[PDB]
Amino acid sequence: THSSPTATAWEIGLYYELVIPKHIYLNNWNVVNIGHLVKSAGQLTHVTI
Amino acid sequence: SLRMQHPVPKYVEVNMTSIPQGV
Amino acid sequence: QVLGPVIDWNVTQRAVY
Ligand SMILES: *[C@@H]1O[C@H](CO)[C@@H](O[C@@H]2O[C@H](CO)[C@@H](O)[C@H](O)[C@H]2NC(C)=O)[C@H](O)[C@H]1NC(C)=O
Ligand SMILES: *[C@@H]1O[C@H](CO)[C@@H](O[C@@H]2O[C@H](CO)[C@@H](O)[C@H](O)[C@H]2NC(C)=O)[C@H](O)[C@H]1NC(C)=O
Repeated sequence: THSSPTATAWEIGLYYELVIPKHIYLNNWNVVNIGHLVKSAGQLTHVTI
Repeated sequence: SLRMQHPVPKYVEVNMTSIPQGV
Repeated sequence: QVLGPVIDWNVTQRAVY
């Protein structure tokens, strides 16, 4: 906004985005599906939920 | 002379547990 | 149309000695 050899001035526009939480969850586990093998009419088959 | 190798018994303990629904 | 197998993830049930 101003530029002398002994003086300066600047302006900065900052925009912020604050997420407001509804609930916070701390003690958490990841799921790992393993399933089960089934041997049916000769064929081996992997079964999963 | 006659060298031989006689088998002698031993064992290793192996525990196993289940995984309900496979999860 | 026959009834098929049942699975219940019980290890103790499938032990072979
Ligand atoms: C692992 O478990 C086995 C169970 O088979 C232990 O075997 C026993 O060892 C002792 C010697 O300390 C023998 O007197 C017993 O007869 C064995 N028990 C059996 C065959 O039922 C073995 O000692 C264990 N190994 C370790 C490293 O702890
Ligand atoms: C898992 O399998 C075992 C073995 O079939 C079941 O344990 C038996 O339960 C019966 C009663 O329902 C007892 O009479 C037997 O003595 C048990 N056997 C042994 C080796 O413990 C067990 O109930 C099954 N189900 C679950 C959920 O564990």
